[PDB]
Amino acid sequence: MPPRVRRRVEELLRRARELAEELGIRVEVLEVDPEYELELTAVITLAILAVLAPPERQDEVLELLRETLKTLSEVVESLAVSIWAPPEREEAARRVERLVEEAFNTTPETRERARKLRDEARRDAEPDEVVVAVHLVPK
Amino acid sequence: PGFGVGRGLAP
Repeated sequence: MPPRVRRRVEELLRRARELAEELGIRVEVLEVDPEYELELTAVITLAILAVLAPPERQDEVLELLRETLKTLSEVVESLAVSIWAPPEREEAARRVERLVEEAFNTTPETRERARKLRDEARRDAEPDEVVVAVHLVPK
Repeated sequence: PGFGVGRGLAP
């Protein structure tokens, strides 16, 4: 909510969409609560980009996601991230999950409520697509 | 809901 937080997240998201096209990676935010569009969009885009980016380019994305999570830590009490990834991009998805847990201890319940929405998008997703579902509770 | 989902594809 703080306009400062919006400005930084909007900026981190704009860097995220720059890098995504620099790498040729496509993210489609299927669904998001409009009350928290920018927050969810930035986490979903960065988490997706970090799983799909080349390994040598992943730290810069992971760095962006760390910055986003630290800023969102002022407007988000807890955040959960659930990822499905192709076999060749599983460790990358683990680094995203570790980064979110370091920033917000994931906890089992909201981790499984996100996995459900993840699995709901997995029913329509392609076998080689990364699916990221995110749950947040505002401060 | 506080929920949001998206997906991604690599080049």
